[PDB]
Amino acid sequence: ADTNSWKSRTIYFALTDRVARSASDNGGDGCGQLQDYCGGTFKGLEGKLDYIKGMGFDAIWITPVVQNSARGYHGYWASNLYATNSHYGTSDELKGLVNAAHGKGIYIMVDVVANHVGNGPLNEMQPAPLNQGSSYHPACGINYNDQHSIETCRVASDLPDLDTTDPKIRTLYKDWIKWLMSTYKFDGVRIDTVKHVEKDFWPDFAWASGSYTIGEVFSGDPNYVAGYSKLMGGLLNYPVYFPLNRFYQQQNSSQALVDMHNQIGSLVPDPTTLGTFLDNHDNPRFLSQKNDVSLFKNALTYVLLARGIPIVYYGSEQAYAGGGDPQNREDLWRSRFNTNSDMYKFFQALGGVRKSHGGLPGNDHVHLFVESDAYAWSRQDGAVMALTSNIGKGQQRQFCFFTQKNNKTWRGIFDGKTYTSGGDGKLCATVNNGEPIVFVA
Ligand SMILES: C[C@H]1O[C@H](O[C@H]2[C@H](O)[C@@H](O)[C@@H](O[C@H]3[C@H](O)[C@@H](O)[C@H](O)O[C@@H]3CO)O[C@@H]2CO)[C@H](O)[C@@H](O)[C@@H]1N[C@H]1C=C(CO)[C@@H](O[C@H]2O[C@H](CO)[C@@H](O[C@H]3O[C@H](C)[C@@H](N[C@H]4C=C(CO)[C@@H](O)[C@H](O)[C@H]4O)[C@H](O)[C@H]3O)[C@H](O)[C@H]2O)[C@H](O)[C@H]1O
Ligand SMILES: OC[C@H]1O[C@H](O[C@H]2[C@H](O)[C@@H](O)[C@@H](O)O[C@@H]2CO)[C@H](O)[C@@H](O)[C@@H]1O
Ligand SMILES: [Ca+2]
Repeated sequence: ADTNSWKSRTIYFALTDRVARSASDNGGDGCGQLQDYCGGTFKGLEGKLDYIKGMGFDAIWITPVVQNSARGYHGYWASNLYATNSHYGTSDELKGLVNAAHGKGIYIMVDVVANHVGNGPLNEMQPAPLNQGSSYHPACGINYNDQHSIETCRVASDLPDLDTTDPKIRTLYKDWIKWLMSTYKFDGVRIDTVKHVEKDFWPDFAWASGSYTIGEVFSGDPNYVAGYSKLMGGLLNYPVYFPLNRFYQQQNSSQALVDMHNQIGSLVPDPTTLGTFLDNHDNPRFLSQKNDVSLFKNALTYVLLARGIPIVYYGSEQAYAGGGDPQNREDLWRSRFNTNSDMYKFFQALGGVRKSHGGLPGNDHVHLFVESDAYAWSRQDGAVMALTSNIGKGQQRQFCFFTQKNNKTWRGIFDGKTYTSGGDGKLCATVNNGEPIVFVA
């Protein structure tokens, strides 16, 4: 599917090894060693498509699917591009997962790596010429202040860095992504390690995909990130990630979030193609950093209802709180896939708002109220409106703001209350327990 189709999607980002063990997995004692395979499978994820859909997601980003070197539970350590990772299942089981998702109106986005291979023996790498030393840069330690180093040095000391300027390597990866997409029928691609490969590799690779591509450029600098924005369909919104977290963890005002939202939006071709996220598999979970479910809900209100494509990290809906990798990659079966959890029902409510408004694909995010401790905005000409704050659990405040809609009525989706703006479009609302208020006409 094309960029335009993805703009209205809502993405659940899952580690395949960490969702479900089988079609019959309805929960169990968790996985003890999070640095090793926990036993999630394609067939297990297939049995959880209803669980995912029931919160309002209509797309799943899965970690890489290719055969990996030892202990590559996360998929990022390729050893054979043209074989599936047997720990998750066979090729036919991967097709069955995708086909099951398509039958339920769900897109599958596949994560891919072109920068590097795994840490297994060179002589087991496939296909040719990946088993030749000459296919790689000599090993060097990355200096993140030097772009040459970022591109030619190793992302980790044991992960050989491909010589991506070699025409033979460029054709290997183009032919491979075309085969992958044709064979398995994926709807989109997440491109790992984009800043680690020279820019002129990317357009041909992205176009070979045949679908929307979203790139990972791990940087808070919006100028740097936006320099990749014309090479692929969208980018992960790392620039917003930083001040998003600083506001909702009570570290800074909302002004830096609004500033960065405006700045990155102005620098890319189409800010509706950016992927908005609060946490992921490479950073501690929100609740590890700030143990306050009210603040998490406020932050997630931005993720779900701001401009851009929301990307929610699996386990958020069970209030997971693990810290740095691998502790942020807890299995989901320990939670027993509780569809009555507080966070599950929260995601389900915001998913219903998105569904009733077309998946909110517009470039129509109007800042309404921007203060030390509060942020409100609307979408769709005032049809949907969010008031968020960083006051925290157990706190009450009144916030009054101009809605730009005269004499208009909304319903609070959480509290059921009727909210009416005045003749001047001014609305006052009182936040309770630090919880966000979402308003729908
Ligand atoms: C992970 C991420 O790293 C890089 O991001 C950098 C970024 O480029 C930097 O600029 C900087 O970011 C700055 C930012 O620019 C600023 O604007 C902001 O203000 O501050 C931030 C933070 O300073 O830092 C980040 C993070 O370092 C890449 O650019 C990015 O693409 C990466 N994300 C991708 C990439 C990969 C690789 O495909 C995936 O990671 C996977 O592979 C790693 C490496 O194997 C694995 O790591 C875990 O397992 C390792 C084995 C373990 N290391 C142990 C092994 C040793 C010997 O072998 C010991 O030497 C070592 O001490 C041991 O700990 C790792 O610690 C452990 O994390 C991942 O699990 C695996 O997933 C990413 O997932 C993918 O999204
Ligand atoms: O509630 C204060 C103020 O917030 C908003 O103004 C933003 C503006 O939209 C941003 O572009 C940037 O300039 O930050 C301003 C706040 O410092 C509302 O737009 C405005 O109506 C309201 O009074
Ligand atoms: Ca490289």
